[PDB]
Amino acid sequence: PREVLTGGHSVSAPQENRIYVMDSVFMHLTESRVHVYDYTNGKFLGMVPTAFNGHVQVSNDGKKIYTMTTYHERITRGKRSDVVEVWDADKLTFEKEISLPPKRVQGLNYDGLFRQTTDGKFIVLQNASPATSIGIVDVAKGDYVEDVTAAAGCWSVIPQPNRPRSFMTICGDGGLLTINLGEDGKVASQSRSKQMFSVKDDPIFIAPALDKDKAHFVSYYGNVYSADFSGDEVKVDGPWSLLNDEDKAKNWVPGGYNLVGLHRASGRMYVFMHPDGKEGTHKFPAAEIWVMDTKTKQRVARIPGRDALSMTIDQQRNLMLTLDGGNVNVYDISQPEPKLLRTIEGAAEASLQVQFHPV
Amino acid sequence: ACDVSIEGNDSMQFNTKSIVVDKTCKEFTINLKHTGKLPKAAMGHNVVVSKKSDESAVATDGMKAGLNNDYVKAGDERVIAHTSVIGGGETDSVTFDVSKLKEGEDYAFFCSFPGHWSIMKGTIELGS
Amino acid sequence: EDEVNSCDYWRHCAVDGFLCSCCGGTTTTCPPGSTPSPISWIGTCHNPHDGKDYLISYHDCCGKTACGRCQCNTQTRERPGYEFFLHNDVNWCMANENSTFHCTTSVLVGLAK
Ligand SMILES: [Cu+2]
Repeated sequence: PREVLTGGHSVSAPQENRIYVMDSVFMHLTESRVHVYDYTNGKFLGMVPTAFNGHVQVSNDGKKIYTMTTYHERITRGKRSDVVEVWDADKLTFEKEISLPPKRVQGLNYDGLFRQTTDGKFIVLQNASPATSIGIVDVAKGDYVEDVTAAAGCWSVIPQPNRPRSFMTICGDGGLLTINLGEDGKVASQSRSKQMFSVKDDPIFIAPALDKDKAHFVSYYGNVYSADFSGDEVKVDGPWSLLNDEDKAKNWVPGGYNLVGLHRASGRMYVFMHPDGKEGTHKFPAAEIWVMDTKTKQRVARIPGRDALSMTIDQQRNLMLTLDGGNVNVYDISQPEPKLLRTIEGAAEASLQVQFHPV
Repeated sequence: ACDVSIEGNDSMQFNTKSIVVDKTCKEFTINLKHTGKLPKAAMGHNVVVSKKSDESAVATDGMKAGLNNDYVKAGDERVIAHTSVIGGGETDSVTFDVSKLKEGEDYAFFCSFPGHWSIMKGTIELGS
Repeated sequence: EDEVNSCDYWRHCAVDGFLCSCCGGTTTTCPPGSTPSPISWIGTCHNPHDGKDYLISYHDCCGKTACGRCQCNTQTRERPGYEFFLHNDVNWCMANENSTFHCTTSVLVGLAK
């Protein structure tokens, strides 16, 4: 027989063409998975099973795929096993399982719940038991090395691109808590910023529009706040409005999940917006995508939202991907006005997160 | 007499929404019992007495104080009295002189454990 | 009665999941064989019939796979994780013997205040 079925193959397309769509498959959440696609032509390249409500990220060096999920000996009964798994990016094969205490966050795929330090040495994840804390996983040693309980009352992880192993979290007091890790993964020091926003009067979405040394956040009411960490202490400021009087008269407000993005080279910030906003519409699909110049604080463009809910930006290639839950839209954002290149239909059944393979 | 036993469960609830102290009492004693089974690290409870207005502020600083400080800023002048954070199946106690009740103002007891003061809060008062 | 089996029913103003009332249970009882969560996220819903605001506690029923019926995603008064117990983008079954999410209940606590 000339033809013989073989396995052990690598992803057919180069790494720079790949994107990862985290499909929660909410209708059957125990079978969530990551779908790998070629954004240049929309070809399905492969997938990684992630059991119950998996979360995913690609290693900074782009060699491995990190997943986080929960298992039970008998799925709906039996002992619980929360873990981080390491998979080879090219072969999409399981390589290593890292044990986690049974409290990793089980929830929708916001970027800030499963991240890694800038130097790629540690995986930083959110815990909820429901009491909150941040977990630290040493990649090299493949071990959970720290439980940042000082983050109790805070939520999500925001890595500081200008430091090797530091990250911030948003806390219930409306401020930011910064954590600096030692070379071993344990907390070396921490600092608290002054209040940035009013939790009760102007809550912000947790999704940051992250620059090299500062982060921008949008609020339920269309305001923009900032956290500058270029120095020792974090300096907070804001708000300034994304809306003019006409926008307000029509009740335009932000809406989505991973709803904002920052094109660092130009300072342009992208946000999903919808009209007729009111209490309870902060997760509404985008009616439009607004492009803001963070320097001049002016809106420079507004285009059809295609019902998008989440987005992600590729700095080098000047690309923006939007996701409406099942379809992925690819945009060229080299110019102020985004340009739609193509739409990948049926990329997932229920995804709120898509990511580019690091390049 | 001058004794009151309050409870807290795994559902973030107190079995009382208001405590009344008898004027005759010179010093009052409050007893907290965690009737749940979740560890203090996951679902702990405590009782913090403070002027109705200081509640939120106290709870906020208490959150920054951490668990090692029973989620209450050390030496906090806004706190009349507070118990230690207990876990499921645990109990604590606190006794404070009643000779410090701002006449005309309201006092409230709540749990400073991160995010719990939301529901776990009540009204403590003097007299009848 | 199928009014309660609608995502628009006033008590479900902060539900992110499946209505247990369409899964063999009711707004206050878990379907047979699923376990109530001791914890939950809370919402303040306006009752359009009497014009008053009530506090609703959204406990999940756990230990069984997704019911898949009457899926809702309403966000009235819902807030981010930094106001955790007002957040519905997390599995409120997270601390149960078995954290598999089945459906969401809408328990009326009392008048909002
Ligand atoms: Cu408590």
